[PDB]
Amino acid sequence: PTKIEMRDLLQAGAHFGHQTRFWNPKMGPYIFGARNKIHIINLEHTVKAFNEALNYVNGLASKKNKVLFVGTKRAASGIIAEQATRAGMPYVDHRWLGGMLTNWKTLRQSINRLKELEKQAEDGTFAKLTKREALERTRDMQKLERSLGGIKDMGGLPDAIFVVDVDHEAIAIKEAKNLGIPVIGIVDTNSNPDNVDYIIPANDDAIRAVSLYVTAMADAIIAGKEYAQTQAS
Amino acid sequence: GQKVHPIGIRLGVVKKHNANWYASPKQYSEYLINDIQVREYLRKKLDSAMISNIMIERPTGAAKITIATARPGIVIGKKGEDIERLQKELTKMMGVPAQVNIEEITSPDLDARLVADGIGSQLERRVMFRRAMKRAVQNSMRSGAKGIKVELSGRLGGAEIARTEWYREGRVPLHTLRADIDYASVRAETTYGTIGVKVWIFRGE
Amino acid sequence: RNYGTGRRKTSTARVFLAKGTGSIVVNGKPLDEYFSRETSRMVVRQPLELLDSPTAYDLYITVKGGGISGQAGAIRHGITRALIELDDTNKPALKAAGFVTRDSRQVERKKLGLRKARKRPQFSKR
RNA sequence: ACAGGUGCUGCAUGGCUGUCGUCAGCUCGUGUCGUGAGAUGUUGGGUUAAGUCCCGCAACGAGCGCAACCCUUGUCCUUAGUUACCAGGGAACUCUAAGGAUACUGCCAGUGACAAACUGGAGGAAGGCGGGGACGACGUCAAGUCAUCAUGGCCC
Repeated sequence: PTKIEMRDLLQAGAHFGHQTRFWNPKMGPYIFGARNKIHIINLEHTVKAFNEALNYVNGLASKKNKVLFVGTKRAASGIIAEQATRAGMPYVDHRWLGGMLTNWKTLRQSINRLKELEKQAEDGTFAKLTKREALERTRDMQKLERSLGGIKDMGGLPDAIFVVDVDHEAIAIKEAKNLGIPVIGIVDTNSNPDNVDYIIPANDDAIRAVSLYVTAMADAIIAGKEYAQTQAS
Repeated sequence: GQKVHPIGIRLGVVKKHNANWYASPKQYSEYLINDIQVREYLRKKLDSAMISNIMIERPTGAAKITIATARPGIVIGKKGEDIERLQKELTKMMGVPAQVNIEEITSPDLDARLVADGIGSQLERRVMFRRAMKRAVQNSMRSGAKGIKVELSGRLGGAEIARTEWYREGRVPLHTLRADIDYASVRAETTYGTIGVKVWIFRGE
Repeated sequence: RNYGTGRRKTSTARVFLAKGTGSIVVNGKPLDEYFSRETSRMVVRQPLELLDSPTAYDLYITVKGGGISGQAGAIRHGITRALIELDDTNKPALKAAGFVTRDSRQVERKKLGLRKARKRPQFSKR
């Protein structure tokens, strides 16, 4: 499961781009054309980009590397979460905090606060707290976890970042360039494909297409894990 | 000049008076004057041993003075021969036996008076005020204070125009009444005038 | 023998309710003789009369402290406290009248530099 | 030797105080942006007495301020009953003075971004900060004080 076919992408509508007015001219190479004033992506390019990206994530998973799933758009909010839990990898779905990575030493305190509060809510320390104050600490837990739920167990900078809709998650791209770590990104036909090491031209707005991309990356990572588990004995 | 004394505003909520006796309206004035005389005599005499919390409590004539110092050995003396002289000198200028029992400060970097007097001695030894201030901050913070603030005010470095400088680390929440903030204010008599040294050490709740 | 304790700004009253003719004796003296204030007399007799039973209960009041109207308020509060004892259906009407609430108003202290609790000295720009 | 000096310089100073102002502000670390001074955070939508709180947001956090912890008053309980009290010697009551209970937007109905919050209602002595106080941020006025005191210098 390292090579995804063109047929399922066509079924999911991974070719529908954006209006011809919002296009990025740097996205010109892999554009089939323009029907009804909407740009069409070249699936020949998309499938090859996916093949290279899947080989890369398979290698990282076989070397036990960590890849951060990033997507905060409505189309990619929950799918990133569930596929990241499947793959055992950190994710960011609610909002990319400015400075998750460049200012990572500071976010350690917030993650540690979340972990301490989870450890006290496990054994149960609400007996010493009042009715309202226990709810105050619980709302602290929920607000802090909603922001940092996927990266609470990342423990250091990831070795790759898989972003959906680079244009939406521009801050992540700039931080990843700042820190030098590779970007596997999905680019619509309106966004900037720069500072993305593994460019995947695709429609990032469709729910089915986003689910297809994220699930495919998840299976590639999981297959890497199963192959890496073959050297135990 | 707009801040209340940290010790005084906390005198009844979490702190305690460092004078615990009872008197009658007529006797109280002379008790207090004798108390202040003993305090000034002690602070001038034991200026070498770093005493910080001389406490005067006099049960029915006989008194039990309690000095807390970071160096009890020097002030007690050899076999305890300086302490006996101090005992009799106290008794001479009070009424009847003043049993001075001497405590020991096991953390001289958490007592504000010791920190302030150290900075003052360094200032009178023509040490850079910024370095002395920063050294005190570091010492207290790594000795375990939950917060330290130190303020140096005066003609710092011989400057014609006096200025106020300060450093803070940790919390030191002055307005919290239950904060357990030790506070000290001493003066360093330099060659250009007096430099005031203020130290707030916040230790808990 | 229902017993009520009423309190006002400085006066404290203790009233004894017992079914009778309607006589009210305050400090061992009749209410009219004790209170030369018509307003104070009305204030004392009001909790009895809002629920249509003035001449139904004999009252023995003992007041202390306060002034002529503070004592009237204290007696009213104590009479309310005693009225709620015999029957709890009178409590909603007493609440609607506002007699069960103890007036917490007290003399505001004189503050420093102020001539009174709130009165400040005259200010001049020049 | 000196002591003594309420002799001078508050524009050499410490300590102390006023004042803007009990106003809600004032900053810092890391990150990011700018050649840079700097910016951001701290802005925006609400909301609050409040940089109060919530939600957004290249910011993430923290500190001093706000609030709370302190004192007094408002109801009740408990220990106690004299020199206090007086319902029938009593141990009821007031009171006295220690320790606590209660009040938390806790419950109901609506409005509100599925929020913070606001509006009204019940219960209660007290309802939203119950009333009053103390507590006065970084700093400003070369503000006041060398005549409380201490002190550099000048002077007798």
